[PDB]
Amino acid sequence: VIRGNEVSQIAPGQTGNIADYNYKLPDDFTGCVIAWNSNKLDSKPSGNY
Amino acid sequence: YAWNRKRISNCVADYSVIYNFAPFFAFKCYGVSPTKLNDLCFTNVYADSF
Repeated sequence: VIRGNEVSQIAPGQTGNIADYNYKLPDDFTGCVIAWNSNKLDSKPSGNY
Repeated sequence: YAWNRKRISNCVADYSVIYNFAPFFAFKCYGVSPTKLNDLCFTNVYADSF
């Protein structure tokens, strides 16, 4: 689970915080990236931390 | 129509904090990598806000 704006960083060669220190993709990556909003399940009103 | 231009010069820029706090939905670079910005030297830096 990541932010809404961080979905561009789950790609080969991407510059980011989670790209460098959390999840790194190789340059020769083959496959598919699936991203979907999870506000209904992965959010809480006081803050889901 | 009257967009604001600010000149940035004679400073050392840490672009890492721009990433650290950021409501920037779109962060699109054309001629340079975002993570390499800390490793480069520049002149002619301008921020155009509108």
